[PDB]
Amino acid sequence: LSVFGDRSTGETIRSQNVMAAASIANIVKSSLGPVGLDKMLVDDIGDVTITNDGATILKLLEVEHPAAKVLCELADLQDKEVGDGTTSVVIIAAELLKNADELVKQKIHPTSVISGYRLACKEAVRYINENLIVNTDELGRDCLINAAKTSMSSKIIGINGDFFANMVVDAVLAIKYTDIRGQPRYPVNSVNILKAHGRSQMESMLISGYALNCVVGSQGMPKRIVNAKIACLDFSLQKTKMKLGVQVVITDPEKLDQIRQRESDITKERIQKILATGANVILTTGGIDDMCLKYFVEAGAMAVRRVLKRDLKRIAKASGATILSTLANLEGEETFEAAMLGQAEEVVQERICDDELILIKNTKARTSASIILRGANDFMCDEMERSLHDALCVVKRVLESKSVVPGGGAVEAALSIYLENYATSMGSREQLAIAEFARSLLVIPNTLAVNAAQDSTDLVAKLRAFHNEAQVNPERKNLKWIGLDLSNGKPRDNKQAGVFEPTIVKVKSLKFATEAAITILRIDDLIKLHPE
Amino acid sequence: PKAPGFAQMLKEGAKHFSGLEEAVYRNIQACKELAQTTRTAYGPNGMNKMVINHLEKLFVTNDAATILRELEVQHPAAKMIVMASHMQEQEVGDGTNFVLVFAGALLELAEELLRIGLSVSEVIEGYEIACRKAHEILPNLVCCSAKNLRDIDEVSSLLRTSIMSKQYGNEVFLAKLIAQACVSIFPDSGHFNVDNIRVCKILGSGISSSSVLHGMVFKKETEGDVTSVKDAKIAVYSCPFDGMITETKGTVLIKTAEELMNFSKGEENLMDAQVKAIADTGANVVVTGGKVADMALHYANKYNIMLVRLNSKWDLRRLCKTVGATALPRLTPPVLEEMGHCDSVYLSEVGDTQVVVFKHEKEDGAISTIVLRGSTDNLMDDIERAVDDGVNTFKVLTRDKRLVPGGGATEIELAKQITSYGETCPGLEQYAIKKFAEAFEAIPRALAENSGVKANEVISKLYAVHQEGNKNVGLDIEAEVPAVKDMLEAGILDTYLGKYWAIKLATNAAVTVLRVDQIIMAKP
Amino acid sequence: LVLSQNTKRESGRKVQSGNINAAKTIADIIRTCLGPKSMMKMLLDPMGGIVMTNDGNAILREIQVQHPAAKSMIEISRTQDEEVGDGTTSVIILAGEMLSVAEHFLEQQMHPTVVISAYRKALDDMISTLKKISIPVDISDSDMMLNIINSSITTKAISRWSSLACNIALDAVKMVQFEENGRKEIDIKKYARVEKIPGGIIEDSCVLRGVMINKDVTHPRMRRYIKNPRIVLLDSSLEYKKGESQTDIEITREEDFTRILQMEEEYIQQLCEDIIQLKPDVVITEKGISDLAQHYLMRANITAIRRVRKTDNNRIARACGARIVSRPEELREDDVGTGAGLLEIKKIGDEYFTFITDCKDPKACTILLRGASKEILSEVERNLQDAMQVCRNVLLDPQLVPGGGASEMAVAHALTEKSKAMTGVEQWPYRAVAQALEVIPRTLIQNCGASTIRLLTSLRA
Amino acid sequence: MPTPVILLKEGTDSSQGIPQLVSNISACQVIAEAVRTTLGPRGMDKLIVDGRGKATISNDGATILKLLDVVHPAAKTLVDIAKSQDAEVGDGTTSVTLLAAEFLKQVKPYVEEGLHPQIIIRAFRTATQLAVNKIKEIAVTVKKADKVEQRKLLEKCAMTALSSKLISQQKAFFAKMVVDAVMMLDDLLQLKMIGIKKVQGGALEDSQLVAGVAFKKTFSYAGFEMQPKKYHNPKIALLNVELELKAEKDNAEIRVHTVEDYQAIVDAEWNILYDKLEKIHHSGAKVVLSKLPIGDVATQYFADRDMFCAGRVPEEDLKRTMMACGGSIQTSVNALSADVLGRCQVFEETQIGGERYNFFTGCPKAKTCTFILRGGAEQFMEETERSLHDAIMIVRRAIKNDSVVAGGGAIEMELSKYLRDYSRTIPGKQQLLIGAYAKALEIIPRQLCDNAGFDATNILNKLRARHAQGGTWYGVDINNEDIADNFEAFVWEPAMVRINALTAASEAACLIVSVDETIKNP
Repeated sequence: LSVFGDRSTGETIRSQNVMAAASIANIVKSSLGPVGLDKMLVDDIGDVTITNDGATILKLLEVEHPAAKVLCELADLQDKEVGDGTTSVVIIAAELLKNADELVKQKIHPTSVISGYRLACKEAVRYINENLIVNTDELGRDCLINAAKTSMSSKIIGINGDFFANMVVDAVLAIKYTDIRGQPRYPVNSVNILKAHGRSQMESMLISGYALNCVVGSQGMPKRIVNAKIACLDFSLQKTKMKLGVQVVITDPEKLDQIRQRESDITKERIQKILATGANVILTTGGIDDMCLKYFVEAGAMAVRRVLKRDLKRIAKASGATILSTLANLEGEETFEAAMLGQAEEVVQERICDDELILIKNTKARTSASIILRGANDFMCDEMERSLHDALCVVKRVLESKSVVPGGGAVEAALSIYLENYATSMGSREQLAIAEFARSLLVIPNTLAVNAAQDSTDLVAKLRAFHNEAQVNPERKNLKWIGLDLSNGKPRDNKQAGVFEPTIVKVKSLKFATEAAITILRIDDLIKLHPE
Repeated sequence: PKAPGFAQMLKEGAKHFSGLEEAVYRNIQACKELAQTTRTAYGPNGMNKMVINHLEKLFVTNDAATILRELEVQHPAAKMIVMASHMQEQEVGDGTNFVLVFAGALLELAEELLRIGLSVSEVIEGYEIACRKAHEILPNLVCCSAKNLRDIDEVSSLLRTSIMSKQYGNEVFLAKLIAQACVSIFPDSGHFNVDNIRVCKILGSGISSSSVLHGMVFKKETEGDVTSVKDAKIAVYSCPFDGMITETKGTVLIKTAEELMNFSKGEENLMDAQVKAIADTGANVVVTGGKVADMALHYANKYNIMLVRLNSKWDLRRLCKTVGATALPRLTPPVLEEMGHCDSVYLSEVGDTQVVVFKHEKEDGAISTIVLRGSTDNLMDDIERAVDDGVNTFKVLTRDKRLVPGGGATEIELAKQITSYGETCPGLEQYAIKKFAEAFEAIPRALAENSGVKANEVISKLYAVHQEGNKNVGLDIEAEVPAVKDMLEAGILDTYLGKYWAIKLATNAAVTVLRVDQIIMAKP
Repeated sequence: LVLSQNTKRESGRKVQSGNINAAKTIADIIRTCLGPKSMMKMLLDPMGGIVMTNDGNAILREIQVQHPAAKSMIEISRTQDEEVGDGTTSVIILAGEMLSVAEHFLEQQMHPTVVISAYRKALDDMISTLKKISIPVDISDSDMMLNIINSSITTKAISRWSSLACNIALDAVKMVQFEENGRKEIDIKKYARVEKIPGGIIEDSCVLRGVMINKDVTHPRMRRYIKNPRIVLLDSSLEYKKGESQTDIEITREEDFTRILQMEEEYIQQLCEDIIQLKPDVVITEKGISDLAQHYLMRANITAIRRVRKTDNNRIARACGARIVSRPEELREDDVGTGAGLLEIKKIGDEYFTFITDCKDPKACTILLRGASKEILSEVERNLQDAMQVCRNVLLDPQLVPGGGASEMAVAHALTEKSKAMTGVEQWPYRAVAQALEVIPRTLIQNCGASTIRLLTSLRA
Repeated sequence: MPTPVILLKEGTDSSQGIPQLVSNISACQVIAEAVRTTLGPRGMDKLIVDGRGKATISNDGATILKLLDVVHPAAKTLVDIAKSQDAEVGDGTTSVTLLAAEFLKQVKPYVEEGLHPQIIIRAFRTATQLAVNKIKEIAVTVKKADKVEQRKLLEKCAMTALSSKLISQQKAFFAKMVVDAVMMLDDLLQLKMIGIKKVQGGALEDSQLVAGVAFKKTFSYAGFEMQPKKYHNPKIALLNVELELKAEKDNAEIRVHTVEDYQAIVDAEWNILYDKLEKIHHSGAKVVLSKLPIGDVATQYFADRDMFCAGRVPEEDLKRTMMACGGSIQTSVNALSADVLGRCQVFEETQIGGERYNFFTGCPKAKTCTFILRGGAEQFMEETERSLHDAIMIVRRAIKNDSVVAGGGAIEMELSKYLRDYSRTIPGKQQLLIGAYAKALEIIPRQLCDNAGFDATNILNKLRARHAQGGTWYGVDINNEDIADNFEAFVWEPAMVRINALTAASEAACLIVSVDETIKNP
């Protein structure tokens, strides 16, 4: 008996939640797999956004029903953890929820289903770790290209997949980083991505260094420096304030002029101290005043203003320069040291699409990687940068975990039958949940085929037949195989075909899907409240 | 801003269309809209459709003409092709599907040439000459000139094509029943009139149990007894079964006492005499659409007479034809010669529905009826529509002759022959004729799309096997073998006249729509 | 309610057909605008003005849309224009017809991705073929450059002024080369300012070896005509300025107030003799100028101009080779305005202008456009933009291609050969692309008004 | 200012393809849930009130679906199937709808796969034909057997069909009444003969079966209470003609000069009525019924001479009466003779719940009876009437066809086993569809047990295991909450009901799945 809203219980709300989950599934059901077809959103005012990556779609799609919000947040988390599988994980969650409900829709007690699901997830991850493929023996760049171009289909760039994979692997190997003293961690998002409409991705270029989306401050100031004198400076450049409250009171007028004089001479001497070091390149997130600009021109150095903090931090990491929030010393006097300087072979501002952007090539301290995109419109460019970010994510996963999974749905292809066999072991009722888990998880090949528009039942049956054969005659070195394809509409060996996915993708995907199913299935009543 | 100019204010609010822009783009787009609307329609693999009218009445349908009748359309040339197909149906039966597909294909390929800059008038010339050439070459394709008049087997095999087309599940039953209908009806009022077959809908008892009676049926009550005589004597009366009331306002008048007694008594006595005279000729059953006097039915019960009620004019006409006895506007003369003769008449229960049955045996020929049984009345509408289309098919067959090999095979031969004539045409119209020839690939294309197999190589293999004169080989219906089938052995035939007429009407619709360039539209 | 409550959705073949229709319409509304026979299009802007131009990019830029793919095409046009100048007279048309043939394979139930792969192969082969059929050409030889410009402009209104247009573009572009990149100097098209002044005739417009300033002498005395001026660029204001640090003064003795009043005067003077120590002739600033400093400069016989746009300042500096300065005490003779062949201030009619011509080796320049009225002048300057853009593209690449659709037909039969050697399902899309290419010459024909079918067949054969 | 020309009317809704089809499936499921609870020996009924405020409870699903005026098109087909089965065989209309919806439910996941519907419907048709043949094979007759009375099967059939509706605990009673009643219906077999009389009040255990005809009607004239209301061995006269002073007879103007002639005219009119009355009396009958109104004066004369009369009797009950006492309705009083005069064992008219009824019964040769249906609820009147109608029509079908099958879903389980085993033989896509056919078909016991609140999984599993080998007619027993040989438990339903059910559901699935898109017109 609650004001400002009714309540729904039992079958009604269960069916409602399944209905919402199926809706969300069908929202993205058409954007997965090497024949996935991307989505696009007329926002409300024309600023459209083409994208096939599911998490982006979910974030940009307003949602009101609770369970759908749950799925959206799950997709966002998955993106924060893998990069793709938002192609997949939402579908997995929805399908598992659907079949679990179908069991419950009869009578079956939910907690039994939950326990069965938990067992299913644990069994599945164990079987995957018995199904793993190790890349260490395999050629590094080879499998990296494979995983990349595997992710590259279902995207705008899958056609140029070969070139794009080459570029991506080069960048990621160039962004090596020594971690906690025992880990070669590779930072995603460390590589810099800039979009620039114009030429095709054919002409999109990899930068053996770092690239700036900034401009030269003073037109008279030069354009290219073949020398590596690069200094960073957080400390802004203005004729300084008194900066807290310091009122200036005059009882002897004879000194106002000299006061004003040093009001700029302070910045003048700071600049001269900087330049006497011989630094020819300066960057600054803070403001840059014309006073400094003209001094720099007379010195002929390089100056950039209003640069984003992350970019300059990356600059310090690459060139080996030191981020400097100010000028100071262990002693009070403000000095500057050449040791603070970073180096790079040549720094150029260049005109791409009549917009001058600043390039930094071959920092000697630490190799950096940046990528420039070229395309027709801003829509294609930013959707492809989303794609590339996913690419770098998956390659990072591959390097971090020397372990790979055969792509194209071999995962659930094996999993369905293996869990089917394992189900009879339990003997309880929960093997019914196990079997439904398997059958639902069989959705990925179904969606693959339908988006590829051929007889899906026959492909799925052939897949299951091959895997079941792989579960007969345990001499499976010549009887264990793995694979599935779409372009020819018939099975293959993805291991030979190079269709690979990182293990963590499927692992974390199944785990999060199981958690989502547990959360939503335990629902049996919503109670609404009209707002204040 | 906000104020361009008009050099012509002639219109009070209306649509002026001009500049070939409408012909080049908008009209063509409307035709393609219709084409997509019923592309799924035709096909043994074509799946049925439902539509509700503006008055919220269901219409499960596979026929194209019926579905077009239920879409209240506004673009004009859309109406053009619609009513063209409609009249085509009025002429032959199925083909509505065919002609609409033809129209879509021809329009779509013609606009391409128009874009490549061919003269609209020259497009007209090319299309016309191509259609005429196709007409010329068509008779050379007839095979299996089925001639058997009144056998059941040949006609059943033949009507299988249309029934299978508009209903894929139940070919055998419908074939046999409609064949039984056709053979049962001889030439009596002239060459197997379509109207000679009546259809009744009775829900329940699913389709397999539907049957056919060599008589004719009524879903109405009864007034006295329920009897059948192997020599049933029927009397028909358009006039209401009552004392003939003067049309003029005739008020009975009396002057003295005994008038009342004698008048009521005489009314009784002369109704008694009239019905007795009717009984004297042995007529045991009487039918009328007019009002029945209670006195009359009372006396009929006294004399064991059967009564039939509330029939409409068409209904009593049907019954007249069934028993061959002339309806009598005069109540008196139950004349021997024009008096009914039926094998058996009774009342039965089907589907909780009182049913009057005229169960018959007639050598001279009778107008029989088919009984439809099953659950869903909408399925009754669909199935009876299909049956009537099949009856039309059989009628057209009887019109002259000459089955042609269906399954697109005929149309592939048309395409090949027309193209071959095309390169011997030369002149700028060569493109027109070539595109027209190309247009016929739409049918096998449609069969593929409703079949869900990769159309292109199907068409290619069809061409290839048609390069050896195998005019009898056509598109299969099988997922296992998305390749080919030989139509003649499969018996998948259809009528010469239907294809010929569909082609000519599609040509006419196309030549009409292409011709108009600028449009004027008053506000509705 | 489930999804978003008043968000529509549409799916599948309907969406594909709708987008194709939108693209086809986008192409259609411009198909008449291409070719030397071209039409001339004019626009009603939202806020009152009138815009008339052949250039497709501006035409589309003045289009708002509702269907999204149309907006995508709009952006595509604007990008191509930005990068190359013209071709937008053709690009969207080609894209639309490309799509129109493309859709024909959708009802083939041919899934899009394979067609896409076919397109990628098509692009690769087209690029290769065009590179095979180029012609390298000298860049120094002037008249071939003029021929190129005339070719690229004989589609818009300036055609009848071809000689003047080509000379203008060649002169402007040739003299803009910042050689400070070693042998990798880059020209820039934001120092080639365009100024529209009404009156006169096209024939009166000319390249001025310098800059145009729409300002006037501040005081009568400064000479409006000088042979060899010296120019100083003061980025800073030349007057007394707020003490930025919220300073305050508390005077007590009488003389103090008048004394501080004298102090700012003295500061102004200080700046003045600091300037005059360099023997300049011309004073330019983006900021204001004190009338007292104006007095002192007048006493030194020095011309002063106030409050000019920063880009204009940069262009002037690039004109007379001097560098901008923001500190008079830090003024250096290295930034003396040497290299001004003549300083002058004329009257165009009811308005003064500033002429700085005959530089030694001017690297900056602005074009003086003098025509009939601002809208025609805007059309002229758009055409000039396109011309000078393609000229710079040539100075980046000396490779030339035969247009008039000829290259298109070469590509056509090349892809035809590749296709007939390239059996497969993708074959049909490949030759479809080939055939789709053929429409640029087609459109040329209709805009001419000749027998399109027979002419095209004769061409292809 | 031109505009694009539309294809159809503004707002013409369209929705094509897999989403359209799955939407239809979901709608059918929604319709199912409105009826899912209903069937079962422990089953259920619904109450639906119209917009007019008139309440209406029902257990027969078809009635409910009639009340639930469906707007969505696809579900209209299901409701039409409800009407069909209602006109054909009776309860299980509920079951019919559940079969249809569950067939669609099992198919829908495969519809998610892009299967051309025609394959599905072909499999459906084949499966249904095989199922019908199997049922007919395992049909059970009794007239071959020895321990059947020609009614015992009918009695047990009523026993089975009844025990789901509102009178379930009086089945041992109502079965006997209905069987004995329908035994009298021969051989016309049509329902119109035996009327149903919804007398208000009383406990339905007191509801009466009369081997005769009664009236809930009469009408008060002057003497109607005066005449004696017992007639021990009377003769029934049946007049359709009215008895009143040229009230609505032929319209005539009359002209009379002599006053004495005017006197004679009025006298002659009354002599008309007196002549009719004399014909009636001299006929020797004592009871007169009339469709048309009765003159008060004639009532007075019947009272004076101790004849009973009544007027305005509804025509249907009059036909019942004439078929009962064997007399023929008359319109000419003059032609009257003893032959057309019905006779009855005894005539009466006795109060029941304040209402004035009329009785005459005991006619040894009477092929039509009637139900006086006591009951304290007006709603019971309609509900009990519906249940009784189902009982009567089903037992009529049973008499027509001496074919019986076990109840309690055992038929459905047997079909499930048979079809599943057959599925192994046919390889390919057909196998999965047959499997789904069986898995949908098994629903009936599941709903039974759910409305019984059991673990239908244990019941289903034991069912399949025991029913692989141990006997055909094992199925759900509600009270023992587990399997039993319901056939020996006498849960006996005519085969025709299930046969028609399966056929209708099959073609329903065919129809629904054979739809790709929908067009709406304002």
